[PDB]
Amino acid sequence: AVGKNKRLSKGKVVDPFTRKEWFDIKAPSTFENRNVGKTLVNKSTGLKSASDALKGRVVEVCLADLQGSEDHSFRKIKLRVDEVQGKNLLTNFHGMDFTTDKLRSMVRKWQTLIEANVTVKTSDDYVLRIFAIAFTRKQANQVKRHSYAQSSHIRAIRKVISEILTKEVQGSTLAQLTSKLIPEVINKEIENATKDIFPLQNIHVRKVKLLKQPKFDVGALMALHG
Amino acid sequence: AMNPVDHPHGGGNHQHIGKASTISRGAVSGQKAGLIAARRTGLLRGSQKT
Amino acid sequence: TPVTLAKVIKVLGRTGSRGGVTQVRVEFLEDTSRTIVRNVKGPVRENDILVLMESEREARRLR
Amino acid sequence: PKKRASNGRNKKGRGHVKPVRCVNCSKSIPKDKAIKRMAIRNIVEAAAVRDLSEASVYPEYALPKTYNKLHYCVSCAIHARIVRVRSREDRKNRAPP
Amino acid sequence: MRAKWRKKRTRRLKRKRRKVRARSK
Amino acid sequence: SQVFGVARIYASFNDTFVHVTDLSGKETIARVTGGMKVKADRDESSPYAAMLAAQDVAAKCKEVGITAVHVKIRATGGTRTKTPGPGGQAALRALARSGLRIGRIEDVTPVPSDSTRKKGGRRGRRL
RNA sequence: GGUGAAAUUCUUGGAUUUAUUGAAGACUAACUACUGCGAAAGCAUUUGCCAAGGACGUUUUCAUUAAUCAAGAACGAAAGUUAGGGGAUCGAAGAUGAUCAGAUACCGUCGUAGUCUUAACCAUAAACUAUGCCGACUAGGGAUCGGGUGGUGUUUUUUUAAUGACCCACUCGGCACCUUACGAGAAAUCAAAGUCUUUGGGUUCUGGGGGGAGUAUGGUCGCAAGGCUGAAACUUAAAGGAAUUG
Ligand SMILES: [Mg+2]
Ligand SMILES: [Mg+2]
Ligand SMILES: [Mg+2]
Ligand SMILES: [Mg+2]
Ligand SMILES: [Mg+2]
Ligand SMILES: [Mg+2]
Ligand SMILES: [Mg+2]
Ligand SMILES: [Mg+2]
Ligand SMILES: [Mg+2]
Ligand SMILES: [Mg+2]
Ligand SMILES: [Mg+2]
Ligand SMILES: [Mg+2]
Ligand SMILES: [Mg+2]
Repeated sequence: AVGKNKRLSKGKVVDPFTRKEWFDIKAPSTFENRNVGKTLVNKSTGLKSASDALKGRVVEVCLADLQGSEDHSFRKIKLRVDEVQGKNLLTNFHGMDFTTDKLRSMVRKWQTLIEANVTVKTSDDYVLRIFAIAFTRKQANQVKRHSYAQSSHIRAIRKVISEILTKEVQGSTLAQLTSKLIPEVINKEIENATKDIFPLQNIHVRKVKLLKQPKFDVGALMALHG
Repeated sequence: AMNPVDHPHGGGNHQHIGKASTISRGAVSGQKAGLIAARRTGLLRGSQKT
Repeated sequence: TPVTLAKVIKVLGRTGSRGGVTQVRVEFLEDTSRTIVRNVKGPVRENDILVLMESEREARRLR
Repeated sequence: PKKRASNGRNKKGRGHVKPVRCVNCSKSIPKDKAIKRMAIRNIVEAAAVRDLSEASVYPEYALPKTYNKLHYCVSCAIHARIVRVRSREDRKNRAPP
Repeated sequence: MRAKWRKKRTRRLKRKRRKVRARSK
Repeated sequence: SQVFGVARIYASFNDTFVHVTDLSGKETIARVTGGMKVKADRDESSPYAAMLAAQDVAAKCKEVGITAVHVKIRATGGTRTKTPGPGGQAALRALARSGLRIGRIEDVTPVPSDSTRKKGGRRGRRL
């Protein structure tokens, strides 16, 4: 597997880490921790502008790291670099997601899997797609073993959930949402509307993803990194 | 079906072309008869992959 | 040329097509409370000490 | 003669079952007739847990698990130390081990 | 031989016998 | 305190990829595979080869400066087996015992929502 | 990269791998069940519109309008045909590497038709429950799906009502399941394959030893492939079903 290369060049050494400089990743204000970590970029030459070679980066961080508490252990968070100033490259919220093990954990058989997504736009003209998931549960004292919904509660469940998701988005620009997913207020608020329909355990909502972003508005981002 | 005086493909004791009917893009007037600057020939098979 | 001296704590059984290779779980003398399972060619008993030219592999235990 | 009452499968009132592919040899097999097994295992080992703990920040992290639903065909299951073969009276038992 | 391929062998034979008989009418 | 990285171990049959990256992932450090350590063309997926590959990833990290890594185990995924290869799990053990620190272990195998079609034909791969 | 192992193949022109995007077409995972719907074929993301349907409930209406059916008609998997769109993936053919005594196969890499869709054909399948439809009766038991009834039954609202979801009892209809053999069967097995020498509820279709043979021929339908109908000469003493012991 080593000495089996027929040829290396179709037509026919310098250490790359002696020309690299580290930076610092900063999380927005709506997070307990700001020291995400560090990144690697070559030094900016005259025609390279290594700051430009860094602007589009996106970093994935666990919410348990930002909040310091393992209650958000799964809770994946994506932060997108928006501005670079003095070794302190600044990121903004880019998307929340679930770890694979957590999503694979909740999906069990002999219970119904109910999903809902919305294409609602925020107050700050951010366009978001919010995904919601919930599972049925057996009532206390229940004897039958599957506890399946009747595909008509599920429509009612999905319809009510879709109203909650859009409503909690319109009226909040981007940081209220980021500070609403942290306490899981939407998850607690969904149950109170769907409890009279059917039990619905495990309402950990789902990933959220950005669709299109507004004009850069460098003043707004600096308002977070106060 | 022509005489050699009339067309490049003219002439012969049988009706044929005699040379490849794919022509260069750099040919001149009087030479660009047939398939001009053809990237391929023959029956098209599969997706064009445009 | 670092070599490792590990001590047998319990024999598991005979593996291999002919059964000539014994499956035994041993314990490291230095840095104890760490155990590895190894395949041994010859006759092995309890409390034996094994030399491992390379001691970073969990040998394939039949189960 | 008719070997089994269900004859291979769990199709009584389905007509068609829209098959699934075998995970070992890509053979097409109806989903009811498939031999689904669920594989839920810890992320590392029963032996690497000793070394992945002290070498980890966030002490006692989660020891997460992996979840996977495997489908086997009739041939792939018998060859893989699975449902292989039983006696005529043992064939009727549907209880898992 | 397999009944499937005896069906296939006979169909090919009927192709030719439908073709050699067309040479006359 | 600790400079973090991403292990990005690709456990598969016939090979094993171990290569650390930045927290963003764009910049890569110490990409060495299992097939670079053993000349068999058959032992590429072996746990020993992945263990040797995992050691070289760790050795370069200290020189670069990275002291701890995050871990992402991956199988082939898609319409393929989705089961991690034999050596990918041994590579993770070698990473942990080499002096680096581990956090945020995750399985990142790509799973489809009943994707296009699996190769092999209807009757399967008859061998 | 692939394999039991390799080779064809791709790589310093950066292969594989990592990250950010974009396009295309196909599919509808996990949830998924000895569960549901449909005449069968068949049908699994969300929402909107259109028409349909079974069961249940009913002190509504009509009143025998019914059951099964030659002829005849609608629908009818996959593959295939015609013409457009589309053409990611897989992939009859073909090209290649390998295995082999050979290997025009199984394994590997490519890869055309096809796969997807629109308009029209084809009319087949182990299209199977290998079990025609309608009707009555005959043993027990639990579970489940849909509807309904009853119970000061449990929990959530507004401690509190009604609903919703559960629990208990009954019931009508459905998909099946467990035990036994009154009975049936050559047996395997069967709550129907039972109520059949104590032989008759109504009705449709098909078979009469094994080959030749679903072949020839003549018709008829199809663009074609082919479909439906369908012999004879000849030949033979056994083929065949279920179980038994090796
Ligand atoms: Mg048999
Ligand atoms: Mg590259
Ligand atoms: Mg259902
Ligand atoms: Mg779906
Ligand atoms: Mg009738
Ligand atoms: Mg037929
Ligand atoms: Mg059918
Ligand atoms: Mg019932
Ligand atoms: Mg009921
Ligand atoms: Mg039913
Ligand atoms: Mg007779
Ligand atoms: Mg006869
Ligand atoms: Mg027999």
